[PDB]
Amino acid sequence: KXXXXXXXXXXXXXXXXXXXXXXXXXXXXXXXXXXXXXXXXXXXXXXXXXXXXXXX
Amino acid sequence: KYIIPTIMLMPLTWLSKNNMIWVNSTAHSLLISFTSLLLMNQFGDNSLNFSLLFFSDSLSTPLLILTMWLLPLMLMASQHHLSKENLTRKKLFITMLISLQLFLIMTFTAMELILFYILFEATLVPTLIIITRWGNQTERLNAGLYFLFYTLAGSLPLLVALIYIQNTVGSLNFLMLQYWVQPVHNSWSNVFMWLACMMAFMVKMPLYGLHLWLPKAHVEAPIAGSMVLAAVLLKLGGYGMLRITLILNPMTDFMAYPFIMLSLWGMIMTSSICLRQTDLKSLIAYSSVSHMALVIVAILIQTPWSYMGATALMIAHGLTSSMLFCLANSNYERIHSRTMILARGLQTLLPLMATWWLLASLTNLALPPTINLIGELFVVMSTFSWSNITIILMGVNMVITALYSLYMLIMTQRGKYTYHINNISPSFTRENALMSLHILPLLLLTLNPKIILGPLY
Repeated sequence: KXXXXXXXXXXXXXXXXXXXXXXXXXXXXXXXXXXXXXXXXXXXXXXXXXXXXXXX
Repeated sequence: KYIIPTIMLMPLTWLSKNNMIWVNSTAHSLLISFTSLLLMNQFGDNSLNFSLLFFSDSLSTPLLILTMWLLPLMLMASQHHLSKENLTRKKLFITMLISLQLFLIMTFTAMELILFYILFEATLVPTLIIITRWGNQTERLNAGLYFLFYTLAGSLPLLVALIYIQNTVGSLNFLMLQYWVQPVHNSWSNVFMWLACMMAFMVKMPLYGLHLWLPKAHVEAPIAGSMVLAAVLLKLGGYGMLRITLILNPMTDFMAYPFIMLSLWGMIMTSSICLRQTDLKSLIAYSSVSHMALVIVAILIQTPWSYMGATALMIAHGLTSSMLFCLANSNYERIHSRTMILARGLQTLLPLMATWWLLASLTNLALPPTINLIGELFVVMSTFSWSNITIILMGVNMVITALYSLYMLIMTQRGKYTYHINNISPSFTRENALMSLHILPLLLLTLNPKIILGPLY
């Protein structure tokens, strides 16, 4: 019969897709990003005049 | 201009040869003291800042000149002592005075409260080493520990006081910036804010309570008598009471009311003990309590007339009490005991020093306008505007002001001296020079006392 086929060595992970079904990419479990990214500004500080301490 | 040449005194004493030392330390200090009067006296309507906030200008402080006046004088009377011991030990305890002079200039000049605090307690460290060593009698440690555990116990509450002000109301810094200060609302939470700023200056300026800090420092003598002049500088070193009461708490005077009453009884009871006492140095030690108690009264009234008498008395007492201690040292170097009754004999054995004894004693009383008449009388005049009752108590004190001076005179004006065989030479050329360098600057203040009292004068 044509039923006989030997594995020989290994599968080596085969990739095949045809049906897909709704694609499905993003679901996971999380609903929200939560507060998003924190506000951070970049401008590079010049010198900053006068120290905070009593002795200057 | 002021700091840097004072710091250069430190390598001066060490680099110079063993035969000299004392000649270089005294002569070079005198020319720096001349230059202090040359520049600091110039001021406009409101005294403008010197430079950046490290050492600033003087607004109502001619008291810096007094520190410069004692800058060589704290070396003249210490000549009799220290000479017996090692040459390295001599250099060490001249440099401890230089370090004292370094920190004492910084306190009066720098118009601050935050950095002023770390110069206020910084004067205590060199004086501690000075007191705990060279003391001829015992209980140096029963006076040395009491020197710190009275002052530091009261002054460490300034860390929780001063920092608390700058965290809420702008910053303390320049004092010329200090007009951000709003009047205190007067509440039970604001009680300990006022007390912490006061209790620090309640110790250095002696009252009736917590006053035992001063007599222990004077009776147990550090070195001869020249270091006792630095102990006079510590009393006037707590001058920040002029600055705190005016700026930090202007509305608060209701809580000052019990503290005036404490200092008012620190005038009769402090004078009464200063009568039957045995030690010659102690009878100056307790008269210095009452004389500086007059200043504390004047500050807490907050009237413009009282600050005139307050600033005058800081300079008045700074050159009269130090003058009296030099006379006490001149008897301590000859008789070798501080007893008043045993050391008895003026004019007969001490012919020219007795006239210096008279001039120093009478200055404690209200003489023709030298400085003490501009000092004491100005406070008494200002107390009547506070309350009418004051002069009934203050007048009794004016009777006992004679009883410090005349009792010190009479108990030495007896020409017996049967037990005493010493004191052959009356006074050395340096010893008579000490007495002149204290009274003659006050005699020059008779002509112009503008540079003796100046808070908006």
